[PDB]
Amino acid sequence: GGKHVLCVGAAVLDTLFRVADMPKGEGKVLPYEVLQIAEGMASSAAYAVHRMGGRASLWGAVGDDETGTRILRDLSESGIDTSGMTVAPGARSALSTIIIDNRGERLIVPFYDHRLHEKKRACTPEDIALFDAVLVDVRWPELALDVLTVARALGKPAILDGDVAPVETLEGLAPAATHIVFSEPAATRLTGLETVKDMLPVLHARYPQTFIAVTAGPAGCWWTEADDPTVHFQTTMQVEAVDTLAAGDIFHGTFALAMAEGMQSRAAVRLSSVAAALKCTVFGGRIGAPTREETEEAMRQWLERE
Amino acid sequence: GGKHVLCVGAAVLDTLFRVADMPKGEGKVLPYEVLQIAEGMASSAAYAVHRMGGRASLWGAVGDDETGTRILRDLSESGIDTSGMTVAPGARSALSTIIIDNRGERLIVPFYDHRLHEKKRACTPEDIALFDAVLVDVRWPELALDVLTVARALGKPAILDGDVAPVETLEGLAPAATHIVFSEPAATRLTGLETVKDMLPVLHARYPQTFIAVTAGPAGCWWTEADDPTVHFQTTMQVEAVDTLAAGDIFHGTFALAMAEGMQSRAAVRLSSVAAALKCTVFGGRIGAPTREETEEAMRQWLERE
Ligand SMILES: [Cl-]
Repeated sequence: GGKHVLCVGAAVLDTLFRVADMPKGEGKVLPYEVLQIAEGMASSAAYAVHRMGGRASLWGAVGDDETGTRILRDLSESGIDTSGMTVAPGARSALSTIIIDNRGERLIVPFYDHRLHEKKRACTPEDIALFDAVLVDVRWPELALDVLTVARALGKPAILDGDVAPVETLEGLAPAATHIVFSEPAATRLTGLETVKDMLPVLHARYPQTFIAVTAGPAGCWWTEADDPTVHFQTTMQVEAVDTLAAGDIFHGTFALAMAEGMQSRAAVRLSSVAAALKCTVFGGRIGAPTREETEEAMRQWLERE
Repeated sequence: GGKHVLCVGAAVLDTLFRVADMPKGEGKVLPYEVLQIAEGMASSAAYAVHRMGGRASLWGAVGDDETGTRILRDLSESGIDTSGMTVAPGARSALSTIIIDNRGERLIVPFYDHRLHEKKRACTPEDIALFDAVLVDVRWPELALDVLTVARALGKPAILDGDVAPVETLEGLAPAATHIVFSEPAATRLTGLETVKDMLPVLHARYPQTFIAVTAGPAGCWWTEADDPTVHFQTTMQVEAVDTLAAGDIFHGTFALAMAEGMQSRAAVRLSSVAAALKCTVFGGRIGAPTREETEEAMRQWLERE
């Protein structure tokens, strides 16, 4: 069972090369560990939904190529329903190299073909009525807009992962959502302010009927509820940040599932925070996404810390 | 038709990311062109044999994985007989990221699983008698040793691509070959001398019954014939070096084919040099390997330069 969450957006073949020292120019660096993993904001959020006890579907695009075949196979073997994914004929599938040093710092070299997302993908109310919530990233904005709109019309949580994108893109999607979780950099760009707590008053005023959260990694999460300007704050669990790649995605997927489950806001922010924290302690992007059980137990112990 | 050359060694899925500026630390660099190409020293040499009008077979290892499937498919679609390639069960196939800036300089992040080459691959005189020459790289030394030995026993050119490797490896393979083409760095390591022309006297004395060449890229090629210490030199064609990746491989494959064809040494060094030069003017590793016709015409014009 479990609630069913539709995730919409990125599906990318990452190759993660774990090195001691970050390269600083031409030459050669020998990796000591290499992982190829299909991930991306929506895909990792979908994986988190699955890991956290929900059912996950993903709408996203690959090309009709070998990288695409591999993305589809990995994602469905990882517990995600890929049956509604788009194969964009003549597009090349997204892939990235990420070089992760022994500080957990990253160098990313991403390949992205815009042709992936140039064709209209169908989004009917009958399609969406099958889901309990929807979560969309900034990667496929014209589909994301439609999914948010239809979901909200149907009375469903319509959640925007408001990560870095052109301001235009963020401003286009934000008005369609019932819930937005911005990353600190996205919120910074949108508000032009520096400190996260100062961004919530402005973001609430702009979208006063919307749930708005801004995540700040180890610094916690600030949010405002629909129709109320009170700013709430929730600290996160402190862990050793081995690999923060996909942390926000694990957060978003957990949060989207918590909404589909009807969870109170602070409970949902806590669960998402702990899940993200757990994932940060394991090298490999989304691969550290914890089970629901692991998150619940961690959270229990954390809530009793001294 | 065409002579048939066996190439033995590396088979690697390269992803080549073409960037303006070489990254210098963590962050992100956006590529403007991305090419995925199966190559590696032996594989590219094999491709050059094909492009230059010969028939090429490759013995090399991949894992039973998706990267392996892709390597095999690319190489056979590129005109190479892959029917004798080894699928090493439980090994992971080799892949690399190469970031190539607008100076044509490179940063390489190679993944290699030694398990690829831990099992014995058969090498019978009946297998080898089907080839007109053999060319081996330093990547699979125990197979390379056998292929060189059997080929030479059969009266065939037995050519060593003497590129960078442990000195032990180079010293183990060199005595089995009828012809060795060392890269400047390999010859430097083996002799401990600095200037290429000074390396030929020592390398001839060590292997006096062997054809020995040392390539120096745009600086040309020095060599000694079997049984004679006279050092010969051949300048190369000056080109704009857009991408020198695989240049030496194109050289070796052409040279191996020239030997299978019974070509005189200077003619063979010239043809290999021009072929390598041509390949350097095109971005993308081995993808610039010229046709036999393109090389012959270029060489004709170059030999009439003023
Ligand atoms: Cl692949």
